Amino acid sequence: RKQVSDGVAHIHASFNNTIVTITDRQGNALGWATAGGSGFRGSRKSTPFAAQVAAERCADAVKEYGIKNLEVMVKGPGPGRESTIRALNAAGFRITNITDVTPIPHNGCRPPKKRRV
Amino acid sequence: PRRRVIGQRKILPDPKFGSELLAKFVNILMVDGKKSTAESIVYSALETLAQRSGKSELEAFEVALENVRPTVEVSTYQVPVEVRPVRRNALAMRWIVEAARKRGDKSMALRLANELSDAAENKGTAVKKREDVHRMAEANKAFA
Amino acid sequence: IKVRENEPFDVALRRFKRSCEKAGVLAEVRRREFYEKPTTERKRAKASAVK
RNA sequence: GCUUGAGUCUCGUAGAGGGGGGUAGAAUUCCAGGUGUAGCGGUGAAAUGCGUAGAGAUCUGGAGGAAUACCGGUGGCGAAGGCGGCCCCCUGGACGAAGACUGACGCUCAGGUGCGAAAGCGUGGGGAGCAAACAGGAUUAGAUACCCUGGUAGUCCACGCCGUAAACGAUGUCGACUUGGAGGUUGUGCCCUUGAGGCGUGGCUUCCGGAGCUAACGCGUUAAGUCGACCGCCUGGGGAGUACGGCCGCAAGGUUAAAACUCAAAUGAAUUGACGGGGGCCCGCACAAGCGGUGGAGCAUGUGGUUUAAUUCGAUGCAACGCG
Repeated sequence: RKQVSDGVAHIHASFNNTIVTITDRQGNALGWATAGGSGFRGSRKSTPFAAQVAAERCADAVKEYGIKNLEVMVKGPGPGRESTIRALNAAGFRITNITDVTPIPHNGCRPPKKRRV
Repeated sequence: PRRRVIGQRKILPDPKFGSELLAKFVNILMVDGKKSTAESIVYSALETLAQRSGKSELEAFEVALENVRPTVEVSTYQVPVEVRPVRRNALAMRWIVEAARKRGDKSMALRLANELSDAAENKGTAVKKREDVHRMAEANKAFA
Repeated sequence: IKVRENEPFDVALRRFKRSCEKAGVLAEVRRREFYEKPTTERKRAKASAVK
């Protein structure tokens, strides 16, 4: 179906969850997979293992497109992200670019207070 | 074990088959320092195991014990960790013997002969203990 | 940031991420505007950097 | 009168000094649209919350507000509060080089006047994020908290008020003298520059230390050393920086400022120890790895209690309870 043959893997690692979205070069999503949607709810959805099985599961569900090349775009910090791109070249993809696209303000908005734990 | 790294003591092999593996199996089975009784039970049970399966003695034992050896075992985290080989077959024998004590047959040689026979086609209780351990270490795979 | 595919490679192993953004810069902008704790955190950081 | 104090002029230097105006780029939120699909978010774990009315992720376009990553530095500037993108306009101070000029014009300062973070107040705007109050979810014995999800005043602008802070180098201002070392920053002169040069002379500043001082801790040419001038303030702890009165303030409150009564201490620095849900290193059947027990049953024996005429006395966390 529609046979795009090149895409972008936007991986959005945060501290609590990694969410991998495989799209095309136009930016239209072709299929996604989160670490929290792969079993292991909770303290286990923020691990490199959960991110890699999230990326394995996002490599599935884009078989209908015949993607061979993809760029990787990485957001946020997280226990994910590093393992995530590994799972992508464990799934036959030719990984072309690895950009880190974490949003950094140039002293913009005030961050929240928190955490007197 | 706080300080002292240790050696280990050498067990005498089995007086019928020369197997230190099976010698540790009669030590796992032994209660109250009665070794003669336990080796009688092991010779009877493995003798009917060799007669039933028709293979041989300690390769029927080695198959029936090969089906129950654990692969890996498990804030409070239950991490999976790879079992050492001596601990591997030590756990194998402890689960066979414990499950054989759980059974409801007549004699201990029949309970353990039927438990090793149920472990030869891996359908007994010790294999459910191994699958249980492997479900715990398989569910919690996310910690390494 | 960006690293182009090499002609004969298995792992890109980009270190672009490490030299700048991940470790410090995003973990710093998770928490409060002070003016006060940074003046003392930098004061004791430059007072610790001593022989 | 005089120039060694103070000041003026010439030429430059560095600077987040101030006020006004403009602009730029990242990011957050919102709105509209494309793809796409079952979760997202959150936590120690959860739930509230958002989501098949299509969220989150992702791309495009727009709006708006605030703050200005990197440079960034015990770096700089300012009397202090404080001041951080870039550009323009108006403007204050400092420092340096040589020379000229005035000629003690100086120092401090009670009352007085001005400036004075943040929160707060008034009027009018603005309102993206954050967030007192507030609401819900948790946690808990309770939880009017810490944690989570939302969230209003406020934070932002204009003008006025307030007038305070651990407004702190807890160190008033001005001047003079008194061994050193390593830096930072900003001027400048000289000398093969023949480096990542050399040698000097100023301004501000950081760390360590000598004499000296100090209760000690420490300060140590930027003094808490050695002196001089003027000011401010102190006189045991509490009551109390409170009440009354005055002045100020829209208010909140600010400032000035007692007494009765009560205690024989309150305090500073340092020492020894003990302790810590502080840190480092180390041990023991301490935990872990195992095996067998106890707690359940009947009996033995000891104890507490009860009973009794008496149920002899003693032992009572560990280290009393088949103990004397």
